[PDB]
Amino acid sequence: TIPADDIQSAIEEYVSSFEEVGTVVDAGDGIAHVEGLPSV
Amino acid sequence: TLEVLRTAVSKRWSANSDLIDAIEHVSRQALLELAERAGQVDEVEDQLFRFSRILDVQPRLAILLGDCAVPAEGRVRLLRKVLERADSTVNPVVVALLS
Repeated sequence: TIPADDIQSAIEEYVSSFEEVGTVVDAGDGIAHVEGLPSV
Repeated sequence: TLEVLRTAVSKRWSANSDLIDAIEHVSRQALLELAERAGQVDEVEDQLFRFSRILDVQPRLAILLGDCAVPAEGRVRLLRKVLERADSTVNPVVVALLS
């Protein structure tokens, strides 16, 4: 059975449901790799 | 569960992840067996397919369910009510499969 209610508010119900430091994961010879920092 | 884990580790594997695929495949088989003994032997099939065709239309829900970093509890929260909506999901085993 398929829902045709088109009541996708559920998505909004999660849209409504929802400082930056990264971490060095490897380093050497003047190069580093940094996990995290999503908005660099 | 520990017995099936034992008989699972009892064989060699191509890689690391394939074992996780095998175990969750076993979970799938068990949920389907529960459904088959419940008399829903094929209702689960059409339920899965219709939900798949529903999810196919919406790329938003589809892709953001593939959040490779959000906590798995966050993922199941995402699924909860968009699945638990109405008669469109009357099957009581498909909930655990999709979860």
